[PDB]
Amino acid sequence: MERKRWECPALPQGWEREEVPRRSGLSAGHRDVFYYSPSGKKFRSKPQLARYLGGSMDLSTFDFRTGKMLM
DNA sequence: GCCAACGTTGGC
DNA sequence: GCCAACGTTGGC
Repeated sequence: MERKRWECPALPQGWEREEVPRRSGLSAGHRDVFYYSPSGKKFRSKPQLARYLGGSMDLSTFDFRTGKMLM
């Protein structure tokens, strides 16, 4: 239950991935996953991410929750 | 007025 | 029953 954020190598240069554990309520302990662009914009779902990156790379096998390409 | 934080819901 | 995707809002 600590927040983690650094470079995601499945994405282009300067994109970062973050995990935030929820501290309270019914879903306490669940880890939300976010991505940050080089410009600092925050993404919270894959369709949202694919609107930015989907032109400039293939995202069909990118697993948003794990941050890796499924092979 | 935003947005981090948690809940709701549809699709499987 | 699970969870991807996002709706909603208290606290700022």
